[PDB]
Amino acid sequence: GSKKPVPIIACNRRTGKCQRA
Amino acid sequence: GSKKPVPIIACNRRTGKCQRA
Repeated sequence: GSKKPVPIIACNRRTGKCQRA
Repeated sequence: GSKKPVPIIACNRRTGKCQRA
């Protein structure tokens, strides 16, 4: 999670964290 | 878009699609 290459975010199966694209 | 290995979904940067984990 640093820049916003896309509007819609996306989460992942780790510990509860998402990001852009 | 077939199996849900995780509750929180994630939208990829393509054309407006998401998935689980």
